[PDB]
Amino acid sequence: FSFSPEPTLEDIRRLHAEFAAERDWEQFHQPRNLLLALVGEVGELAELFQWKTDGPQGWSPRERAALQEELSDVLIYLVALAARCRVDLPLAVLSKMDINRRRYP
Amino acid sequence: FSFSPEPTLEDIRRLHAEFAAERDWEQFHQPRNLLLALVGEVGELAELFQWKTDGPQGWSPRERAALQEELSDVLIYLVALAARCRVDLPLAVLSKMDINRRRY
Amino acid sequence: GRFSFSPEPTLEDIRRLHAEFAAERDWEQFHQPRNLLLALVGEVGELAELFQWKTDGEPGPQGWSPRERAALQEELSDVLIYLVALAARCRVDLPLAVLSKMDINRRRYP
Amino acid sequence: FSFSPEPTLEDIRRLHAEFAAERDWEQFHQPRNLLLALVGEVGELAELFQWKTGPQGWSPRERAALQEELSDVLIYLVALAARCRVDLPLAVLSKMDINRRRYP
Ligand SMILES: CC(C)[C@]12O[C@H]1[C@@H]1O[C@]13[C@]1(O[C@H]1C[C@H]1C4=C(CC[C@@]13C)C(=O)OC4)[C@@H]2O
Ligand SMILES: CC(C)[C@]12O[C@H]1[C@@H]1O[C@]13[C@]1(O[C@H]1C[C@H]1C4=C(CC[C@@]13C)C(=O)OC4)[C@@H]2O
Ligand SMILES: CC(C)[C@]12O[C@H]1[C@@H]1O[C@]13[C@]1(O[C@H]1C[C@H]1C4=C(CC[C@@]13C)C(=O)OC4)[C@@H]2O
Ligand SMILES: CC(C)[C@]12O[C@H]1[C@@H]1O[C@]13[C@]1(O[C@H]1C[C@H]1C4=C(CC[C@@]13C)C(=O)OC4)[C@@H]2O
Ligand SMILES: [Mg+2]
Ligand SMILES: [Mg+2]
Ligand SMILES: [Mg+2]
Ligand SMILES: [Mg+2]
Repeated sequence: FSFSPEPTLEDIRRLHAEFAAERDWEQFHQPRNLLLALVGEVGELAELFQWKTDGPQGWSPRERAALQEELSDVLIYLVALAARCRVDLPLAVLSKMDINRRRYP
Repeated sequence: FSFSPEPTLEDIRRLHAEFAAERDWEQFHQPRNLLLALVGEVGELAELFQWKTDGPQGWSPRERAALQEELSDVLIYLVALAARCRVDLPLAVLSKMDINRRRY
Repeated sequence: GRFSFSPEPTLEDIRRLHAEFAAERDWEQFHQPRNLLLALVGEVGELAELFQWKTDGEPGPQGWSPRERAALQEELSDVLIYLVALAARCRVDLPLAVLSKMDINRRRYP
Repeated sequence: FSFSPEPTLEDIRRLHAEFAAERDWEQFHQPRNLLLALVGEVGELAELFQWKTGPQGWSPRERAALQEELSDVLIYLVALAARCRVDLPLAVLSKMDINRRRYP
């Protein structure tokens, strides 16, 4: 299994910044607003799993549709938040992976 | 302001699965474990912000170090979760954005 | 006078009420700890959705719209119900655990 | 299994309000501050469970952590309800009525 090669994280940051700036929403995207929107989307992701004990690759296409959306909503707000904080998220993830290799040899 | 072009979401998925297999951690990466690890990291992000009543850009280097690392972990667990579910996260994001444009 | 909670239901009352609600529907079989935990997370997220675009500033939640206030009451209530259920399902005596946490907090912040 | 009869929710609110007043902390207890701190405590609870594909069979130290994090979540939920002037025990009764109509 693997992801498609695109959109990348930068693609996602650009599409969302453009989406938001065309609608004059950037004035609502203070960090703590985006962090709570993230929390709320993580909450909608959790509602999909809450009555489903470990035993999603076998869910129906329809309930995998709801899962794709909620995973996407989390990612979009996470990218918005990181960008609002001037954090280069793909490089931060390489720095974190490097730390993890050294901590767990 | 922008992000660097690499690693990609698929880059991240790969690095972390190899990292996890090499340590026989796959066995702990059932969907709901990864969902709850994601929740734990979002909480660590909230603890950074909880008493910042009403600017990350001009935060101290230690706080910016904490922010970068927690945002990274959220993204890693999110990618790993989506892979464990066999969801193509980049295309799903693109579908969602269309939904978002149709809704607004 | 100054603001107060009502005296009932207590935490034990809520545990009983919720257990009866589940028993009436045959739902206890779905109330494994990790199920209730993720249910709590979903409700915490619905609470966050009420506040996400609302910057802090008096008057605050007390000056919200009637339906916004109703949604706040229902969301705070939902978090509490699943917390009680989770604690009960883990065999945690929540009222006494609170007393014990308040002593921990007094030592940490003398 | 049952809960002890005390402290009630009103007891918890008073104890925490006096604890906060004594330390001059009520100035930091804006609603979104308390909400984010609640989110943080929920994350710590998530962490006790994340790698656990039963709580009663957990070690005494893990059960101690579980008691403490459940209690933290409850104190911040209480603090937030009060800061919002929500009579939390009565709201619960209304909520149970709502649930009975949603699920006849
Ligand atoms: C005032 C109230 C009726 C209100 O809820 C708020 C917010 O102002 C928004 C809202 O319109 C909705 C759509 C929101 C949206 C944002 C940014 C902010 C929102 C614009 C985002 O990130 O995605 C969705 C509505 O007017
Ligand atoms: C199968 C799927 C569409 C499903 O979602 C699940 C769960 O099985 C439930 C569900 O009916 C809904 C409502 C749920 C409910 C419970 C416990 C379990 C639920 C019964 C609870 O705690 O409050 C609400 C539906 O069948
Ligand atoms: C058994 C207990 C002491 C235990 O907590 C568990 C889990 O087994 C882990 C743990 O070792 C820690 C590190 C964990 C790690 C994971 C995946 C699973 C963990 C391996 C991950 O992706 O992030 C880091 C520890 O032994
Ligand atoms: C400035 C920073 C290092 C700072 O973190 C903030 C907050 O001001 C607090 C803090 O001191 C810690 C303890 C905090 C506390 C509160 C209320 C607010 C806190 C007082 C609460 O509810 O429980 C714990 C520190 O100065
Ligand atoms: Mg959503
Ligand atoms: Mg972390
Ligand atoms: Mg609800
Ligand atoms: Mg804690």
